[PDB]
Amino acid sequence: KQYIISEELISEGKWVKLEKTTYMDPTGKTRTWESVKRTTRKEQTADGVAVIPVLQRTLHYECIVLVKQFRPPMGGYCIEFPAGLIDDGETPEAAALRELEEETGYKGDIAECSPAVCMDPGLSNCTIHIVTVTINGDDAENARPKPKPGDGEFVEVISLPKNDLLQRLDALVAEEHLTVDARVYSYALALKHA
Amino acid sequence: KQYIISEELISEGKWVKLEKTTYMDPTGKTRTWESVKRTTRKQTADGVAVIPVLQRTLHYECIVLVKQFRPPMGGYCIEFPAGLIDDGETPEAAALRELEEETGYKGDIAECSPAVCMDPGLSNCTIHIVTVTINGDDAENARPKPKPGDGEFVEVISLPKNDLLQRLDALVAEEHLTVDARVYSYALALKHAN
Ligand SMILES: CC(C)C(=O)Nc1nnn(C)n1
Ligand SMILES: CC(C)C(=O)Nc1nnn(C)n1
Ligand SMILES: [Cl-]
Ligand SMILES: [Mg+2]
Ligand SMILES: [Mg+2]
Ligand SMILES: [Mg+2]
Ligand SMILES: [Mg+2]
Repeated sequence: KQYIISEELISEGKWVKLEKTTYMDPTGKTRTWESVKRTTRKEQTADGVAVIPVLQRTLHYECIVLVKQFRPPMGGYCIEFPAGLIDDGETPEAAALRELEEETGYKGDIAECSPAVCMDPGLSNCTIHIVTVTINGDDAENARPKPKPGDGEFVEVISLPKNDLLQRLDALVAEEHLTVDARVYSYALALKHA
Repeated sequence: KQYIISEELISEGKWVKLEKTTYMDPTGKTRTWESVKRTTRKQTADGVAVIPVLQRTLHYECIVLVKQFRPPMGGYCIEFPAGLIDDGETPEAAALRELEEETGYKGDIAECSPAVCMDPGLSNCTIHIVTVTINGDDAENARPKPKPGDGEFVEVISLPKNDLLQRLDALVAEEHLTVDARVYSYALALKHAN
C-alpha cells in the first residue's frame, strides 16, 4: 500500500543530509516526513556494522566486549558495541572483524551476521549488520590486546560478564555521567529475560 | 577529557535539525562533527520503546511487535511499539499509552531503562526502554483495540519469545521487511543466553 513519491534534498553536509520525503499513505493521501541519511553509503548492504564480541576463556565466564567513547552528537561518553562504517567494497564480516581489532585489539572469529537492520527508522535510513563474533581469549594473539584507534578515534574497552551484564551496565551508569546504547541495553535486558 | 565547545545550526526543519558540532579531542585538538537532533525534546529522553511480553496461559510467551511504513527507510519495518514522550508525560505512562494506541493491549510496567542512545555517532536521540507484561487472559486484552493517532498505520505481529530470532529471519527472508536493531539485539541475546 505505502511508498515513496519523491525525496527532496533540504541540506547536505559532508557526512549527513536532511531530506523532505513525500510518500503515499495507505488511504491514498500524499504526506511528508523529514528524513536523515548519511552521504557515505554507496553499494554497501548497510551503512555500518556493530559487533557483539563474546570473549571466551577457559575457567572464565564469557564476557561481552564494549567500548566507551566521546560521542559529539550526544555531548558525552557512551557505552556501545564496537562499531564502524563499512568501507566501499568491504564485506560486513570483514568490517566487523576489522572494526573489532581496531577498537579493542581483539582478533575475533565470525559466528553470525544479521541482515541489514535499522538504527532509528522514524528518523533515518541508517542500517547496520549486527555481527556476532567470538574471541578466543586463550589464543596468544588476544593476550594483551592493544586498540589501534584511527585518526581522531579514542576508545576505552570495557569487558563485562554476560551473566551479569545488565547489573554491570547499571552499576557503571550509577558511578558517572554516561549513556548506554539502546542495542547494548536491549541485549542485556534479553539476557536477563531469558 | 573531551567536551563540546560550540554548536552551529546548519538546517532546522519542523521535526529534525542538523548541527555542526565543535569539540575538543583528547589530545587538545579541536575537531568538528555533523550531529542530528530532534526539535521536539522538552523530558528524560525523546521517546519510549516498549518490550511487550504477551503472557497467555497454555501458549508460548510472545513478544508483541509492530510493522509500519517508515518514510526514511522507504519501506516497511518491524519494531518494538514506540513513540515520542508527550510534554509532561512520564516514560512509564508514555509506554502504556503507546502500547495501547499501537497494539490495543493494556499492560503493566515490569521495568524501565535509563535514557539510552539510539545512534550516538549520528544523533542525540534517546529513549527509555520499558519492559511491559501483558495479561493476555484478561478481558480487556481479549479483542485488543489499536487506537492509532493521525497518520500512524500499524500492523501488529506477535512472535514467540523462545524462537524470536528465527521468526524474524523468516519474515525478512519471506516478506522483504527491515527488522529494527534493538529488536534484533534482544532476539540475539535470547539465543545467546546461558
Ligand atoms: C508522527 C509524529 C509524532 C512525527 O514524529 N513526525 C515526523 N515527521 N518527520 N519526522 C522526522 N518525524
Ligand atoms: C569518524 C568518521 C568515519 C565519521 O563518521 N565522521 C562523522 N562526522 N560526522 N558524522 C555524522 N560522522
Ligand atoms: Cl519479562
Ligand atoms: Mg566506531
Ligand atoms: Mg572505528
Ligand atoms: Mg510509534
Ligand atoms: Mg501511537
